[PDB]
Amino acid sequence: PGASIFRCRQCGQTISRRDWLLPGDHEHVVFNPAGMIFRVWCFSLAQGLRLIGAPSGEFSWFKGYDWTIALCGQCGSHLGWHYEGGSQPQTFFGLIKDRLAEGPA
Ligand SMILES: O=C1CC[C@]2(CC(c3ccccc3Cl)=NO2)C(=O)N1
Ligand code: NA
Ligand SMILES: [Zn+2]
Repeated sequence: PGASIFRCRQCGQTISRRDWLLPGDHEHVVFNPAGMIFRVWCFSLAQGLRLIGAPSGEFSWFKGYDWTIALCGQCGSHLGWHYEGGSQPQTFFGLIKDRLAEGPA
């Protein structure tokens, strides 16, 4: 379509694909302890990120998963989190939908 690739909204960095969305919903609405609301889309796969630090289970929105902050590898924009250490699946990405731009391949 014109809606197959997700890029960083701020710089255009290639991040993910609609094909790589992971449900039983791809969309999750969550709050951090600073009360910031995020509309998170779960992806099986993403690229062009920089994962910062080591995983933490603190305040994890997803039972059994530890998170690392995922920046845009290009521009440093906070795009979401990489989740690991869980089961079925072991890992995935939670990306902030409004920080991405959807478009053609
Ligand atoms: O799964 C998640 C990932 C991101 C996180 C954890 C978090 C945080 C962690 C330690 C100290 C202060 C904060 Cl503000 N903020 O957003 C969250 O709430 N849940
Ligand atoms: Na690249
Ligand atoms: Zn960017």
